[PDB]
Amino acid sequence: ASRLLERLLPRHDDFARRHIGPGDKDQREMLQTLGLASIDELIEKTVPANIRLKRPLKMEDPVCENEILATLHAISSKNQIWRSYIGMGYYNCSVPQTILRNLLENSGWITQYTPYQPEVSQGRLESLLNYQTMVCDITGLDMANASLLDEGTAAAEALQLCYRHNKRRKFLVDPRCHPQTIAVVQTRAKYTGVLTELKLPCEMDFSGKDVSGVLFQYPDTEGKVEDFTELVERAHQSGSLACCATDLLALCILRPPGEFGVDIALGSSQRFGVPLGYGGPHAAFFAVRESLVRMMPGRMVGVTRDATGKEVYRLALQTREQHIRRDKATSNICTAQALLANMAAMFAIYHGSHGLEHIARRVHNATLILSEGLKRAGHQLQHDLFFDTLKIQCGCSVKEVLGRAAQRQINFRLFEDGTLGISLDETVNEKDLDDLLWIFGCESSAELVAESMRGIPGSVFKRTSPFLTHQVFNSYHSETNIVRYMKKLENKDISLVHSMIPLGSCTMKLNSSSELAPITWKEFANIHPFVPLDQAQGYQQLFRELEKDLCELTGYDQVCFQPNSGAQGEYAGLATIRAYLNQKGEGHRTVCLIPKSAHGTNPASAHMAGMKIQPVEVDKYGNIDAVHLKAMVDKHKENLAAIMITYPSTNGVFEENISDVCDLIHQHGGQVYLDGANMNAQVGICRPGDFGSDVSHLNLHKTFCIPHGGGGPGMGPIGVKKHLAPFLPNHPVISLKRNEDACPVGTVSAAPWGSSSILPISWAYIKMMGGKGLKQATETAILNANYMAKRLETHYRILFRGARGYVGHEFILDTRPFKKSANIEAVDVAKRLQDYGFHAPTMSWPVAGTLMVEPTESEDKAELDRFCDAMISIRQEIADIEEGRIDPRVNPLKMSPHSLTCVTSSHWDRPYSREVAAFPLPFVKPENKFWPTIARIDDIYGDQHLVCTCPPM
Amino acid sequence: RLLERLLPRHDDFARRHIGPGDKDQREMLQTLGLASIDELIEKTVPANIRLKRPLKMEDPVCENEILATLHAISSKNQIWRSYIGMGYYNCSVPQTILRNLLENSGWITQYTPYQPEVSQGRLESLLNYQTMVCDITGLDMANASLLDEGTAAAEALQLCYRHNKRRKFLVDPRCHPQTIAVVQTRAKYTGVLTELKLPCEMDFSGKDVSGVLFQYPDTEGKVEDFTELVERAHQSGSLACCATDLLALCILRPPGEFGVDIALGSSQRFGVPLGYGGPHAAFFAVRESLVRMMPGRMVGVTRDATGKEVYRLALQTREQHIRRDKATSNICTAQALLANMAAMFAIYHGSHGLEHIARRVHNATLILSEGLKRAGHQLQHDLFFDTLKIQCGCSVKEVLGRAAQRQINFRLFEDGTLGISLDETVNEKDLDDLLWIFGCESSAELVAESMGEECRGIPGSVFKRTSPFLTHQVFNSYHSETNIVRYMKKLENKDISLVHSMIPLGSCTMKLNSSSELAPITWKEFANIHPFVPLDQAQGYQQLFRELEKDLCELTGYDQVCFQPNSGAQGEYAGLATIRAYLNQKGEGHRTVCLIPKSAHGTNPASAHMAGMKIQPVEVDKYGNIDAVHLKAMVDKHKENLAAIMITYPSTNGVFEENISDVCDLIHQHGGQVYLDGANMNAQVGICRPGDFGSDVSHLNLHKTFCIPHGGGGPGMGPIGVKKHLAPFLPNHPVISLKRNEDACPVGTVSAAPWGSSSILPISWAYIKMMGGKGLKQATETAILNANYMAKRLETHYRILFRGARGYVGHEFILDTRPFKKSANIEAVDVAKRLQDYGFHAPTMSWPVAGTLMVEPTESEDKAELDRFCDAMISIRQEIADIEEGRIDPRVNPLKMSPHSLTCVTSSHWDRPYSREVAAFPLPFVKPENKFWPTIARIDDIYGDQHLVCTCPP
Ligand SMILES: Cc1ncc(COP(=O)(O)O)c(CNCC(=O)O)c1O
Ligand SMILES: Cc1ncc(COP(=O)(O)O)c(CNCC(=O)O)c1O
Repeated sequence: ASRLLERLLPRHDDFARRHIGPGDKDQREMLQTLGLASIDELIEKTVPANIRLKRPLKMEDPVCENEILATLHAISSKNQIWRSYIGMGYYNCSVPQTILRNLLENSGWITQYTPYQPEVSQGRLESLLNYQTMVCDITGLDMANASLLDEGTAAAEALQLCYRHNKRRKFLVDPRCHPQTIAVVQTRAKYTGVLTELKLPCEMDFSGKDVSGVLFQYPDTEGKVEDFTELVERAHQSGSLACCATDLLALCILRPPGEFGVDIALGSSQRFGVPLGYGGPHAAFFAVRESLVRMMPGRMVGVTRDATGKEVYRLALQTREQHIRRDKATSNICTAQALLANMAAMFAIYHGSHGLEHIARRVHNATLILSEGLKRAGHQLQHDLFFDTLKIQCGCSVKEVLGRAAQRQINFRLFEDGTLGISLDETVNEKDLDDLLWIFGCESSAELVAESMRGIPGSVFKRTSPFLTHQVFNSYHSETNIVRYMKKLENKDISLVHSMIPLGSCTMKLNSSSELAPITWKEFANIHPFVPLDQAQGYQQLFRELEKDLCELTGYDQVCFQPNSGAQGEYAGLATIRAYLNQKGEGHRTVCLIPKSAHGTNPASAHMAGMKIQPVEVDKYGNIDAVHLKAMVDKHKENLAAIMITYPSTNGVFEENISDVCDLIHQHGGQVYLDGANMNAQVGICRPGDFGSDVSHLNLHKTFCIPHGGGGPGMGPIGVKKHLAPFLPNHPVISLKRNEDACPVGTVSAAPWGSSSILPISWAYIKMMGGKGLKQATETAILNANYMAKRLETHYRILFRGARGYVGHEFILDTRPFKKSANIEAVDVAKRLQDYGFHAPTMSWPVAGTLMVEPTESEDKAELDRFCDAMISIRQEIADIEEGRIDPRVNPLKMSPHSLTCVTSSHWDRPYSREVAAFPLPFVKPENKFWPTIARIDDIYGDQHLVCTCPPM
Repeated sequence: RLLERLLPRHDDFARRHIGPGDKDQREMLQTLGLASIDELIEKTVPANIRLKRPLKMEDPVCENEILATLHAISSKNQIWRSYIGMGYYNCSVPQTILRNLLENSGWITQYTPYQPEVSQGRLESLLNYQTMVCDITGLDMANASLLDEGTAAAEALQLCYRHNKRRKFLVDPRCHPQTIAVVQTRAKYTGVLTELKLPCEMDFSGKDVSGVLFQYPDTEGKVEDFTELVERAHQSGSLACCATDLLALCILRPPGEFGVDIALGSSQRFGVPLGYGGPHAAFFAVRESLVRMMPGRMVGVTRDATGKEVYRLALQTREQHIRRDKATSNICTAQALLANMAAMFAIYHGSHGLEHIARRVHNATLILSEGLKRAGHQLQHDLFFDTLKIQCGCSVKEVLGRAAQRQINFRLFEDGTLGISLDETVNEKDLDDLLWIFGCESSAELVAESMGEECRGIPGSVFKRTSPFLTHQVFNSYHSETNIVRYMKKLENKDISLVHSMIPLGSCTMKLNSSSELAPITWKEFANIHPFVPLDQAQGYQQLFRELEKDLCELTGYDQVCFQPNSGAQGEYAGLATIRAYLNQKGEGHRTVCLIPKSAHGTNPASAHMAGMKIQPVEVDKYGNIDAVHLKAMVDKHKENLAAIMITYPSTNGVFEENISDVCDLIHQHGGQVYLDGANMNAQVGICRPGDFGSDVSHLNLHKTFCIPHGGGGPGMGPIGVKKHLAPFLPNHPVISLKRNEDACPVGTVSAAPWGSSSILPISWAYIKMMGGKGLKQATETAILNANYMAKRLETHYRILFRGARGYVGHEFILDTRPFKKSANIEAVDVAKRLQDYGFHAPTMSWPVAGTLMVEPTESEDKAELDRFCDAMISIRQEIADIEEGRIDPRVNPLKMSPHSLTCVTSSHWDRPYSREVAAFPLPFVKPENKFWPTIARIDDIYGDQHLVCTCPP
């Protein structure tokens, strides 16, 4: 039926053929291994017939890769790049081009995920330790984590930490915090049942000994630098904690929160060399007094020792986190902002304390200069002491000032009260100051104003304490040196530039160059999140197009982009459910059913959304236990708010009767939350919204190619049925309401569409793949997983399978029996894989002592076979131990991983060869050998001796 | 100003570019026993040549503003759809190759693969390039690139002369005009006559024709059978040379199949941007019988010390650095990085993907042709690949008016006809615009329906390609984006580069290639402009040229700069040719003698030979300086016939000559011109200027002194600055005029594009604009400090071979390793390979003095890095002392066994009388977590040349 032109002149390229690893020959061969005639037969045997799409996805014709950037350009060029001096927690900066090119645009940095396998991850672990050290030095607090999502969520994590600490149900918020910070804090509080009160310090009453904590900002949203010593002391005297939202650049010249008693310091690291990104991504910072560390949210790098006593790095105190403690975790956060934390660390390293002081002094002096010019022109400054931010009462019409501002394409903050906020930044030069003085009708140039001329250096607030005294911040100031340091860390880390990283529950698929290109385009990267919307019409088109596509892939009616991780999506989803229930008079329903199979974020998110969790058991086949489910529905039917189902579940299987589960919950007055993170098994085949789900978040960083970034960034947009739409998150600065019916749950992220600048990645993937491609991707994800399962099934037990014996896109290998037979544990297999040139699969989750394997469609048959051959070779190593052919204490498995130092040493007293140690199979060649950089990590020692900043060189 | 007090400059790029800060410099000065930088300079650079007043430059631009500054220029360019053709064709550069290779410092910072054991990645990739060229052209061996199409065609002409010494060369007038101009220029000054003849006009009967050059498809688009022409050539003892197109040859029977001896062209449309002329790797392939006369580098397969199959540069005695004026060419820096881009293109697509692209382009061209015919236009040629020649049925003006409205360029032929060359980028929408331009009142859809699926054009012709290509596994394995990224990273990681450690190559200036400098070269406003557009579409480039010229004139003391020469050697060639044209014009054409000190770089004599000059070597005195007695004697001898001298200053011996003005005066007084090789300007910039002390003309190496990346052996740019008396004779170009006055008397054309590789000039512009006058001076000062610091630290362990008047070197120096041959049976190569174990690429090995090392750190490396290198050399000296004093076996020791591969050091078998730790981690800074492994044992240089294999082995 094709036009003749299409026969003579076919498509230039099909991106699916670049994205999807196995071609026709690979797929036939894998199907032959499975004893199947076709892909359709596989799908038919895997995905329940009754949930499958009736018609193919309705998508636009696929866009050739050689046109995708021009296509996207026609959108991005509709944005306008003004000079934004809005402030409000986002400040333009001069992103060092060397960090941008050698880290952000380097696949050796961005394709790896969370550093669960430390011995092949020491580079990003070191960098994240650098980040923590930097945060602790500058804030003056004892320990910092390895990033939070944004400023607002960090402030909410502070509120919740206070609750966890002293269990008081009142939290005081200074109204001079940024508005979006207040909104996110108020939302978190609302659904956790804590009362917030907006009170100036002088209005705050702690005497009731009923205040969990207080949040204030320094400098505050108006720009003012204030002494909070007395406030903090009053808080402490009544058993309350003190939380300070702050600014790393300001703290380069301001005495920090640590020196005035603050228990928690937090903010955004964005202006340390990361783009505005029209809201993100940015790594937020969070630091606390050592006595609070046990309650820390998120990841934290710690120093430990390896097997030989060498000083090395690992994620510390991991039992705090969602994947261990589930609803009892310190937070729901999983994916964070690792890559951007590392960008900010490299910024601090490149500049040192001396360079950062120089930048900060310059910004402050530019602000002082403008300040004097405006006063001479008859305008009033509301605050005399400030860092980079003025609050101005215009001596003339505000309209006339903004008219001139518009003429020079400059944005200010417009306060409610008719005054203007101006926040200067690293990028502000003489020319900009002259424009600004002209805007305010100051006849005097910047040069002239400077002539007649204090601030922070002349004040009691002058910083007198050192920071970044560690060698790491004093060694890499030449561009040659920073490039070498970045490369050194990169080369310590196994990533998708080396080999398949088959992490179950992570979807480590291709992050394509064409998808990634636009995220550093200025029209995406260099827009302030809070500009007037007529400057971001390109973004608006992007959002509409991606929304429409995601709606079609999922069967939902509306998408909300605000949630900036999967866990945030779950939290937003549940909150929307509760707002829906409240609105319709059913607010008493707070019970959330959660299968024990569901991802750990699910119960943590339900706890964060103030729900009562009822676990639901899973049966022996790996499915939701139908008997228990029916019993828990019956038990809770009066109070039932929701179920959270992961589908297919974390056990790797499709439940045969998921519609029936959805019907049962609906019949008893509850809503269905479906965790969409496993949509890599669904896209183009079935849709959660078709089979009875009400709301689902998606992991754009899993299914839709946003890079794993060493542990972030992510995006967790939620798709909802239209009955939930009126209750979707909005934002106090930029309005997200679609209807007059709107009844927003609140605000879950600091920026209205979260990390907007990385959405182009998923838009590009979707537009290049089209309907046919996206389907093929899912088909091949399922094929690849089942092929691997088939190859391995006689060597390892496949723990769970679907009703006809097939898995989804991932499966579990039950390594548990080897404990009794050979004293071999999952960890031994995981470390030994490193010697075979592979990052382990997901280790000891969701079932202790097992491995969860997810190849993705992006890896080809040869690569799958290398991995299966490694596992089969390892099985034979286990059999050697089982059958007494090798020492059961000293063997490759127990001694893994084998470092370069180990294998090149003059001393060799192992009962196996150096070749068995390091080159166990012929595909592991000296010319492609990736070395674990350290011997086996000591997990216990690190937690018993907690060191979470850079140790002396 | 007080503003600068309150509001200092945001940043100073010099502090990022220059490795040593204040503490490092003071400490190095203390080591030298000197009080200040000025004292060092005063003691080093002769007072009489130094600047009178400081450089007059613009205020330095902060790094955080350089890209906005450059954007104000680049945005003045206009990006049309250019269907001009003429050897440049838009293509779809795979973004993955662009990001993971062109924008990857692990690919682009290294230079020529002189140290094979730490260079197997780019050597493999260049072997891929060669294999690709040989497969597609059907010839036996190909090089690892040339500069451009036109120079490749000229190399072919010269190869023919070298082969049979006949002094007549026949050129088909249907070659591209720029190809013809470069070929005619080469011929003019080599004393070969060229005759422009159609094949039927070509007379070989005299048996006086060296060779013939024709093109397939030709510049008008025609596909022609040249079998008979080639046979006639061969019958009379002549060679046949064919300029061609790698994409066309995906579906056309290739020149190899119709007897051609040499096939050449541009690899540009295999995944490289237009670049407003470059850079692009030219290809050049020959019959096996001609390989000995091959120009440029060529990768060969050999074995390592263990018998493993590995890669090295082969038959190196052909090249300038060995044979000087007797080399097969002057070429040094080529287009390595861009050859590797084109290889990765072919690998990513395979023969099947390339066939797909080629068939699509051809079918688009067939569609367009059928539409134009139906609209009443005449096609001049029925059989073509991608290029039509159209006699408009209506007014050309009316057509071009519509073309302008859709921002589409055609080629405008002299005879009033239009050339249209379609390319990979052409889609339905473009075809529809083109049909509308020609007033067809059809659509591409409609035209397709009228055509049917009758196979027409090349598939339906006797020219259909039937022979396979790219059958090697390398072209059939890496078609997923995941796989190509992994392959590119695998090769990258085999190669030591500036992302690892200092690469102190004498005569290379391995300085910082900064991210900010590099960013713009892949901006579309620089990368995606056809070199031959109307100039009103390239006004940003015009401002770039003006600004860079003005800066270069100020740095050099010259009056005008010409950007056409696309390597240092090409600059030398252009410079000498200009000198000869100047001499010709004033009636002094008899003067052809060029004096060349033996210290001068090997390119100098090769270039003089290429420019038809008689070379008189001049000796060097025991101190390393031009021998005064011999110089005066050679001047006296050649007085009547003296055309030029070529001086490297400071010379390749690493030293400033005390009386260079006197040398210049002597040559001038005897009627000659002074060519000064500016490649060593990193010891001069901001301190002295060649033009201020008697130089008439210099080339610069922008890829040494001015930060263009070394690219694994290219690209470079070799612009020449001249005094105004030489300016009228500067190169022009037949397509885009470079004449300033009616006074112009151009030497000819030396490069295929008027400003050569335009798209990489922004790098040097950016360096200069960020550094300013003060920064550039500091760079030079610190280059000199760093070299002298190293020399001082090493001088009690190694002999420093040459020093200046007061004992100081310039930016580089020579370590005399020769005595260790007698004392320890240790050779320069042993020291070079042993450095690999210490984590360093060797310095320049056995040049310019056999058995020595030449060391150049540059200003970009800091004291800690210099100290690591000196400590390695001191440790190695002690290893030599252990051999000298019989403390270790003289045959089996780390030095003789170097380099130590991963396989070697991890083997179960170890029977060396030294430890694995001494082998691989000889000093504490060489740590397991930073260890760079030589991927192979020591290369066997003899074996490779005795078993010549120059394509991928099975
Ligand atoms: C099934 C599932 N659900 C929820 C999440 C939460 O997404 P965030 O990571 O964006 O908050 C993940 C993340 N998968 C990554 C991992 O488990 O390590 C997941 O696999
Ligand atoms: C002093 C000198 N002169 C001329 C050239 C020739 O420049 P091209 O390579 O651009 O042709 C070089 C190249 N230096 C590199 C080397 O010696 O191998 C050089 O060092």
